[PDB]
Amino acid sequence: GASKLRAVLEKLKLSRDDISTAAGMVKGVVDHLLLRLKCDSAFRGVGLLNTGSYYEHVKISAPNEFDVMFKLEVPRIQLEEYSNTRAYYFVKFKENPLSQFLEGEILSASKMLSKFRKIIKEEINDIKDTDVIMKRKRGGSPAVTLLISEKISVDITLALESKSSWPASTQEGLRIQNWLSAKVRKQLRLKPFYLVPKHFQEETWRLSFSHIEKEILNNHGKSKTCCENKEEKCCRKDCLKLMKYLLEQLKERFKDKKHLDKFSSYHVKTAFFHVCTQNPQDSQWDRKDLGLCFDNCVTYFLQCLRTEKLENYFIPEFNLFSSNLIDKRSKEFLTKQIEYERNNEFPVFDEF
Ligand SMILES: Cn1cc(-c2cccc(CNC(=O)c3cc(Br)ccc3O)c2)cn1
Ligand SMILES: [Zn+2]
Repeated sequence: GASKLRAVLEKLKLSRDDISTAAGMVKGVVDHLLLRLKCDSAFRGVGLLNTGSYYEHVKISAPNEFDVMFKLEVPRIQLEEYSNTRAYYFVKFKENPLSQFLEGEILSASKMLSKFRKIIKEEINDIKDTDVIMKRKRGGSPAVTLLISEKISVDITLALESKSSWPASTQEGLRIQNWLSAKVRKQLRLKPFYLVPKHFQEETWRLSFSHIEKEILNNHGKSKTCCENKEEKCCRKDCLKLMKYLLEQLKERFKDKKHLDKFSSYHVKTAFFHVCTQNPQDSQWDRKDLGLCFDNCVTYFLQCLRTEKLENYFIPEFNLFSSNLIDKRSKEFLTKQIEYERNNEFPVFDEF
């Protein structure tokens, strides 16, 4: 019962891997921004999260949409959790580079994005290469969106980097011990964490774990040799892709109505990792069973909607589906749309 899903996955692979000029234009724009931000007072230590990560695609069906993160190290941060939210923080700290954005003791996000935008917006017109336009949008995080020629779109996010221990709200998160092992959990928690602005009180930051995500997905098996042959070839990644593509196509289909705007691939990745924890054996992700495995994910995700519970994978107490974050009517609307796709072997896939 995998025939149609395979074809979808094959189609999606061929537009990933198709020779494109997009990545090359993105790199020239980002490198110019970085060299101009580096010789500025507040952004001296700015750098790319990964080198060779100019081509990060949040939208797995939109290959001209890139999402790039610019990191910045903040030594000796003092975090203060906002209003018991477990996940949103004030940043405090004595003539650090970021002192020009203080508000008493508290790091201002909107001020830092103000100058970040203005610095970039200044270097954008200084670009003599190609057609680069930026655009003020109310999202605000993804902060600065650039458009390169017509099709290519780049979202640039600014993150603070901390090489200290992860904040306490994550202590019981990342419950990978029965799947990736307790020792990998240690190694991962020894990596730095990142803060991005919220998009409430205005100057809060939340944690970003996109780098931990990338790391799990590139080494995702209980078996160390998972996906290194076709001997133990598994379908975890393919299931994540179909979850992502399912929500994207639904968001696209119902973009006129307003009900799916609060959902993102972040809700889908989060539910997916919970199912990995629930099903830690590679045998439970055999590629022969692509159709069943996908169904597990779809089923679990729909359970989350109906109960209004989807705990953050890194922060156990933070409920992404709390009605204060996404109300009952929206979750009930997504629920019924997916139940319909599923009960009809997903017609949103045979259409592009
Ligand atoms: C798009 N969007 C995200 C948040 C958000 C809010 C509050 C706290 C967090 C913590 N991050 C994660 O759970 C996370 C999980 C995975 Br899988 C990969 C990366 C991640 O950053 C995120 C809000 N909108
Ligand atoms: Zn695998």
